[PDB]
Amino acid sequence: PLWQVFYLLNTCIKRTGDPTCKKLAKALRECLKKGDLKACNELADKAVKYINSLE
Amino acid sequence: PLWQVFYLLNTCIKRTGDPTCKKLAKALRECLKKGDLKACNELADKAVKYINSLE
Repeated sequence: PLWQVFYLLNTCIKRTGDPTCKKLAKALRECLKKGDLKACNELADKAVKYINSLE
Repeated sequence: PLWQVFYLLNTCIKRTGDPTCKKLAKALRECLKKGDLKACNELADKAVKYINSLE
């Protein structure tokens, strides 16, 4: 679910300003803009693993 | 469902060049960047409403 992914990334950015959270969130906005849903799915998994590693 | 909202907007933009669809999609991307996901979700539902009215 991309809603959940954006929530976790925006929470990250807000609390810590993490550059990798910013980059991942920007990349998701682009894959949405360009309709590359394959890259959206990979970016989402990439984003989840990164948030898990911060905790 | 975020990716389906963009699918429908991107199809509307691509097929008809409709300017409201173009403005809805840009606004939702800017909303996701600001991170007010309640608001982005309301905007998403307005997008789906507009697309249905085109049919």
